[PDB]
Amino acid sequence: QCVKLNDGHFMPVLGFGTYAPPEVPRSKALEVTKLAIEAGFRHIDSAHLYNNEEQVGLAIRSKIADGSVKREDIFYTSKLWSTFHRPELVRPALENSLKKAQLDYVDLYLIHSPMSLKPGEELSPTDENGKVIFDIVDLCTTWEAMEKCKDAGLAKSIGVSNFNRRQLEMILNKPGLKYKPVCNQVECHPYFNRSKLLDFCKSKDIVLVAYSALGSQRDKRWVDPNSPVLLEDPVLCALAKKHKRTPALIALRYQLQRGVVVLAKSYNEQRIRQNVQVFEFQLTAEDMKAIDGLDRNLHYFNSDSFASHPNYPYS
Ligand SMILES: NC(=O)c1ccc[n+]([C@@H]2O[C@H](COP(=O)([O-])OP(=O)(O)OC[C@H]3O[C@@H](n4cnc5c(N)ncnc54)[C@H](OP(=O)(O)O)[C@@H]3O)[C@@H](O)[C@H]2O)c1
Ligand SMILES: O=C(O)c1cccc(S(=O)(=O)N2CCc3ccccc3C2)c1
Repeated sequence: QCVKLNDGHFMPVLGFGTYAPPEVPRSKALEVTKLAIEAGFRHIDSAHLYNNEEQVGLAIRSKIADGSVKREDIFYTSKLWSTFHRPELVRPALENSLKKAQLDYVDLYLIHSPMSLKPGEELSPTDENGKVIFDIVDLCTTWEAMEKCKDAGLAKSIGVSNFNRRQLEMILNKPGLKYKPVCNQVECHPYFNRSKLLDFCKSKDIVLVAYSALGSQRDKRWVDPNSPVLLEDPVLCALAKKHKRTPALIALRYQLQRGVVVLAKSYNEQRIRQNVQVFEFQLTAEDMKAIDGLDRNLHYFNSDSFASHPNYPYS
């Protein structure tokens, strides 16, 4: 249950989302990541940003040590945080991610966001007032440093996240390009289905990986809590009842049937296990059309600061 990437590697089509907000104790990532592997997840999505690479890495190691899986059966992703875009910072950031997870390699390393931030030790540098401080970096040079990380074998594959079509074209048309990104990891669910970007990615043999495929964690730091709750949608709920499944499973199956690799975050043992049931049923062509019709140009992620970033991907 994987897709072949444009570099010859293979990515499992269902991935586990490991992000939890800062209020969650760190020991939780370790617990739930083991649970996810135990349920059947083989793709595990982490990032510098998430401040959990130690614990995710330890969960991976634990399931290798206990005999359940081999290193090569797990697809582990991490990501370069936006304070580390300047090229000289990229390999050391990857090496630090590796040290924390205690892995020799990541299966995938992504540029987390095109919205470069001021370098330093803070995740979210802010000035005098409360304002997040931006940087300016030619992301083509960040990409070249990513290429070097694949060539050294530290990342098997390299890709990007939160890129729009123009930003993907920039890399695709870089003079001297060595490796195309294998994927673009983006917000994608039935209220923001990205069909036009999906078609573009497919035209270039770039996989679209969906985040917030279940409608996001709706944390009020990023998401308006009066936005509509994806999983309460009436159409997804009628489909769930028809198939004897749940709205979440309908949302995840949708993505698989359109050629999207889909992530699913849950820190609940029963929901983690429910989500692997996505492989157990199929939606009809008419089911897919109905879900297609939910699209409403809604990105849950919203930030007045980021909206002013020159590399803001939403316009
Ligand atoms: N590249 C980026 O910028 C970026 C952005 C966002 C996300 N991501 C990645 O994508 C992963 C997932 O996206 P996300 O964090 O926004 O969460 P999500 O997958 O959209 O999940 C949203 C909420 O759905 C709930 N849930 C999960 N399975 C369910 C089910 N079977 N039935 C009812 N509810 C269910 C979870 O709550 P519970 O824990 O209570 O189950 C979760 O908090 C992240 O963890 C991260 O790895 C990347
Ligand atoms: O990787 C994630 O799980 C995640 C969680 C919280 C924030 C971010 S972020 O700061 O990288 N960023 C995602 C892209 C985006 C787009 C529009 C508005 C806000 C954000 C936040 C990413």
